[PDB]
Amino acid sequence: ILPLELIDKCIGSNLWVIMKSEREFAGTLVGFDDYVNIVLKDVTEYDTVTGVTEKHSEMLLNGNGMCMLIPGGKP
Amino acid sequence: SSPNEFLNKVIGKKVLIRLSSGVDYKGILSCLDGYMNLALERTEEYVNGKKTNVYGDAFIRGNNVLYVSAL
Amino acid sequence: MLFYSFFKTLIDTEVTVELKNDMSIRGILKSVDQFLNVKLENISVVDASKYPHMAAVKDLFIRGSVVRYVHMSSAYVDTILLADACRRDLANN
Amino acid sequence: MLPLTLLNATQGRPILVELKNGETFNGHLENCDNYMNLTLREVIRTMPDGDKFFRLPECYIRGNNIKYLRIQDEVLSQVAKQ
Amino acid sequence: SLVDYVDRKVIVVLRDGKKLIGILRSFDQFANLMLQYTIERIYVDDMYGDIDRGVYIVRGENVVLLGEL
Amino acid sequence: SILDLSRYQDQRIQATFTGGRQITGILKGFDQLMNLVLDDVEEQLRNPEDGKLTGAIRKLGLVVVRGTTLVLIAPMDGSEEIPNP
Amino acid sequence: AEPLDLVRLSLDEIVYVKLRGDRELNGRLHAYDEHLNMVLGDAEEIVTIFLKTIRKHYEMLFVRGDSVILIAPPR
RNA sequence: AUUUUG
Repeated sequence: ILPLELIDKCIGSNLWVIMKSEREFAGTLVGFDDYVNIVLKDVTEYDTVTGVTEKHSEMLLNGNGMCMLIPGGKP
Repeated sequence: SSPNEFLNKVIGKKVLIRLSSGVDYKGILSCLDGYMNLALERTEEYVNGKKTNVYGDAFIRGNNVLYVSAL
Repeated sequence: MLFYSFFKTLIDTEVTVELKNDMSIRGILKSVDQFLNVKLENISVVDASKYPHMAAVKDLFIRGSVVRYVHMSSAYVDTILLADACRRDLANN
Repeated sequence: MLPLTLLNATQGRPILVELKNGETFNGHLENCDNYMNLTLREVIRTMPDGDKFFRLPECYIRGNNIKYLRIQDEVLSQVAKQ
Repeated sequence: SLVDYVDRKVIVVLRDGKKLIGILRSFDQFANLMLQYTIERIYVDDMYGDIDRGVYIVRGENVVLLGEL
Repeated sequence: SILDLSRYQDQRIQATFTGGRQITGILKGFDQLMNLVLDDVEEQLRNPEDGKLTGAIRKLGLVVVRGTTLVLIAPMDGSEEIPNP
Repeated sequence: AEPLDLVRLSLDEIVYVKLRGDRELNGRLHAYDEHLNMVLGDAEEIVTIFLKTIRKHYEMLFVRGDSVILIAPPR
């Protein structure tokens, strides 16, 4: 299984992104580029130290800090 | 390119920029480049929850940008 | 290499390098390369008692990447020629 | 003799790696590259505070996480001689 | 370049605050350093103690400064 | 790559990321950039204060690991916390 | 048309600069490059500490671009 | 997008 093919197979579906810091995003994967900068839509952003969440309709996430990409979104 | 299409569809509109520090900038996205450097018109800066500054035009160095979000 | 050339023109003059680790070193600029690594001579450390390990150092090398500021005394010829050079690069490159 | 040439010449011999966060890895240098990526065998991992310890049969270390490397002086001598 | 410091005794200050004192044997274009007969000098105010350490390969990005002694 | 990841195919490995995150998972795939696909992944959670592990884990399932933020890779088999040698 | 134009059009102007480490600069921009290294003349620096502010002055100040967060042209 | 422009 190739990592980026799994990500590409997730387009249109939910994707859970876990940053190196205590921050996470979960939303519909619109797309991504050669550095895995990611466009998500209908997104919830999580601060996992404070527990505060925010919503975003559509966003481009800088891939620099991304540790993990989990297809199927977040429980 | 999905990131480039998103950016081209929010240029000239009002966007939320979050920096890795968590400082926030709301403004009109003028243009961007390959390093994700940004030019913003009519910029409000927010630290925690409070507006701390306004700028008629602001250059943001792209290494600081955590995300660009449609408003 | 605009600032490489600027620093070339500051060679043998006094500057103060403020490192990102908050130490400040005054001294005579003897060298600078493409990465803005610098060599200082006859150095003096600001708040020297705070940095005892520097007391027996006379010359030193500083990696460009750890520099926050380099500051020095003003000269009008310096300022206007530097602005001229920046405009020249912008017309050219 | 360049630092990375010494590093390549340390293959097969003990090494200490300290990471940027203060973790230390003791073990035999298996392989290395120009990024300073390393592979080690028979490894003892010490955590920053010096509190907890681990044994790892092998491990890979990405080069841009390294603070420094320590090697035996004898290695530098025997590499100079050859 | 650093060629002027080769085979001389130097103090190297690292980003984490460590002071290494040893003989500079080599360097490269990242300012990776190779030091021989190195001690690590641990300071508390003006007082210090030394620890023998042997040979270091210091990754250049961690080097704050190199001072000739 | 100096690491032949195919040697860990279908074995559990431990990965550490820049910043301190630690996971384990069963290697299902990889590319030449050291992105990974791991299955049955568990993350070892840390204390917000000391940054040290708590012993608590969370399950994460099938995960794509970014090679750019990988700092450590090691097989789990043969690993053990040990007392100070 | 490109973001660095904001900096270009700010030459010989008093610019405001926000820097990592809770630092701020105000000064006349004399030169810059694509890293956002710059030289500022007659520059004031505000260092914020945790609340309290230290003010410093420099006749001529080179700033390394990697500390730069934000540049704002004058009003 | 693996050390001097994160």
